[PDB]
Parts: sequence; C-alpha cells; structure tokens
Amino acid sequence: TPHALLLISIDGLRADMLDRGITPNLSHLAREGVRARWMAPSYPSLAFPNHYTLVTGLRPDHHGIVHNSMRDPTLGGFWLSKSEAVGDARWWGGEPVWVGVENTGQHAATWSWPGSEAAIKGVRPSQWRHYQKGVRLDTRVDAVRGWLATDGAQRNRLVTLYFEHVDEAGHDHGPESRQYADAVRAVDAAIGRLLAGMQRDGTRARTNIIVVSDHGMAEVAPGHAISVEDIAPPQIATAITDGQVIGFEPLPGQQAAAEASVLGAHDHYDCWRKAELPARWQYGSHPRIPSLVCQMHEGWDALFPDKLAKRAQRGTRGSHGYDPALPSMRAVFLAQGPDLAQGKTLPGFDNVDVYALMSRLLGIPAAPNDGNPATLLPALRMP
Ligand SMILES: [Zn+2]
Ligand SMILES: [Zn+2]
Repeated sequence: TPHALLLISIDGLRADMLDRGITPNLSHLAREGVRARWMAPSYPSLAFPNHYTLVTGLRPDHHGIVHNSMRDPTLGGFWLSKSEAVGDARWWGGEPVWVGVENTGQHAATWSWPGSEAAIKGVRPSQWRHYQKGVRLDTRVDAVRGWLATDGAQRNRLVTLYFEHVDEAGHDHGPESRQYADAVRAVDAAIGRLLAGMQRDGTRARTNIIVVSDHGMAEVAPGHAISVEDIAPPQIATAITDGQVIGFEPLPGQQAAAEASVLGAHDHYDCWRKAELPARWQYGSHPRIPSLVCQMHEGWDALFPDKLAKRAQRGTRGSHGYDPALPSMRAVFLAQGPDLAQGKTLPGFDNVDVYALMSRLLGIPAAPNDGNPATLLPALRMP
C-alpha cells in the first residue's frame, strides 16, 4: 500500500519555539526528518485564510477566505462560530487536498481543518467532524490513531489534525508567557502519545508526517488596545472586522470623506486602499476585502467599542494578524516519514509551497496554485 499523510497544525506555534527545550517530541521529529528554519504565513496572518492556503496552495486573495470574518453581498456574513457559513461551500475557492484525494478514489479523514465541514467542489472527506471547542487531547488523538489504522479500500490516505491550545494561550498571556510554553509542552506531549500509539498500532512507519503552524505570535503589552472607532467614526465608515486587520467600508455618501482621516500612517497603525496595499502582501484584489484596510502595528490591537470595555484590564497579552514578514509572525514547518528525508534542514520559505509537496505525497495532481513545486523537493528522499 502507498504511504499515508498525517498533516498536523499547531495553531500559533511560532518558528523559534522549536528551539527552547519545550518540544521534546517535535524536536525528535526534526532529528528524524526535515525542519524548515521558518515558514512565512500569507496575508492576513489569521487562522482560516492560512489553514486554507496550506491545503490549496493559493493565497487568501485567490481562494476567497480573506479573513476569519467577512461579508459578501451574495453569501452574507462569515465568522468562525457561524456554522452555516463555514460549512457552506460557496465561500471556499480552489480545491483543497482532501477533495483531490477523494476524487482519485482514495480517502480523507479530517479531525478539524478549516473547510472540512463544507462540500467544496461537491465533495466532503470520507471521515469528518463539526468543530467544537474543549474537545479533550486524548479524544482527538485516538480517533486520528484509529483513522490511520483502518485497513483495506477504506484506508485513509490523508489524516488531518488541529490543535487550538497554543494560539489560545498566546492570546490571553502572550508568547513569552509561562502559559504559552506550558501549552506548547501540552500539545507536544499529546503529539508524543499519538506517535507512540501509531508505533504500537504499526502505522508509524507506514505514515508520512507534516507539522505546520498557520502563523507565529507577538507580545501585546497591557493597555495596547484602542478602539476601531479611534481610526474611523461610525457616520463615516463601518469597521467590518477588528483585531489587527481592520477593514472599513465607507457609508454610501462618505466615499471621499473616509479617505481623509484614515489613509496613510498613524502612531500604531497604517491604512491603505485595498488596491494599493503593500505589493509584497499579495492581497487587495478579491472583492470581499473591504475597501480600506488598516494594519495594526505589531503589539497593538484595535477592538469594537463594546469589545474594548470588557478587555482584560492589566495583563500582558498576545496577537498575530500582523505583517506576515515580521519574524514574530513566522510559522513552523517540519516533516518526517518513509518518503521524507532524514536529518535535513530547509531555508525559510513561503507557505504557498506546502501544497505541491502534499499533492506529491497524496498521489493527486496539483490543481493550479500560487506556489512553486521546486522549493520543497529537497524535503524528499527521492528526486
Ligand atoms: Zn491561528
Ligand atoms: Zn489566534
């Protein structure tokens, strides 16, 4: 039988957290296999746009998942907890790896992965779940274990897994916190038990592993939250999203009015017309992107006024969603298996390239994507 692919995301694991003695199992995974120095997220450096980049090889700007939170005249609103929008296929552009795996008559098993609850291009994974917070570490790890072990023509060629606990630890206390490091150990620990259980099940040697994060993490010092209204007053323009990438739409007759006040630079943020965003971000053309886009500077948030008053008064926190070239925003990429190289290190690379690699490990044709196949050929054992 051909070798299965286990794709693991650790949400918000930053590229340098592999080097702090707090990741015994993942460090050993890199000893055994391949570790990129870092992997750069796409713009914007949030969960849904990047997870869905990884699995399609497309920039957010082309796949259409352009924020965690979006509107679309035709399809309506979109946010992470809006289950009828997340599980609605018209939002999700291109073809993610599980669709491609299914269409060759092999099988995909998704614990969680953004897009995996929708029938994208008419196709849903062979195994899947609705997303629920609080699901126990052991719970998700034993179904993944099961889903690799299953045999015959109901064998799973792709198993995906997702961990939200680091990102969540990095929001409430920041990336240098005791909590963050502890959450990193807790997930690393759970990856240990997975790998160990795979061995006892005799699936370890049969299975190729890729471990990624969707972005890094930046420290937000206490009191560094302003209001999105400190950027643009309501009667001018509406804040479409808050956090760090703050979209604005002009009120029907303030189109010009809005441009003065918002555009250009300010103490803790900058704003551009969407078609003039920094060219290096490759973002601005998808229709769904609101008309002005403000990027908060590293370590500052802009929040909805009602979200401003509930904010943790005191407390060092964290965010991401910042300039995806920033070193704080760098993600992880490691990989190990029978079909991957041993001992090796790769340079820093763009997260659009992961797809071509995965498409080769899943015996599927790579759909047209924004990445370059050459970047990750050196991860392989073969040519
Ligand atoms: Zn994330
Ligand atoms: Zn997050």
